[PDB]
Amino acid sequence: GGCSPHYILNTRFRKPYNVESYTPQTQGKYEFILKEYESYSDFERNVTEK
Amino acid sequence: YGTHYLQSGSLGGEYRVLFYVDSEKLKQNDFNSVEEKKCKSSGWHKF
Repeated sequence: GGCSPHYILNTRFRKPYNVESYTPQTQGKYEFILKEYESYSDFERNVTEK
Repeated sequence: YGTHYLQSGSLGGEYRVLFYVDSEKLKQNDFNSVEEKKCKSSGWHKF
């Protein structure tokens, strides 16, 4: 039977008998992580004898 | 079904941002230089 009104936006849906709820609980979570590392090492040595 | 039901409330939307930047830069030059000379000349007055 059913035929209770269920809507999402302007569209209307027939809920199956088995379903207690299907509901547009709408959420969004975003995560950005960026890790840049640099190291450099330089060693010049000179030795001169005359 | 949880512990409570909603007796009253408000509906709408929530938005949040946390944003974080951290830069460190290091540049380092250590230059040392030793230059040494010794020289000598000798002779009686012949040599």
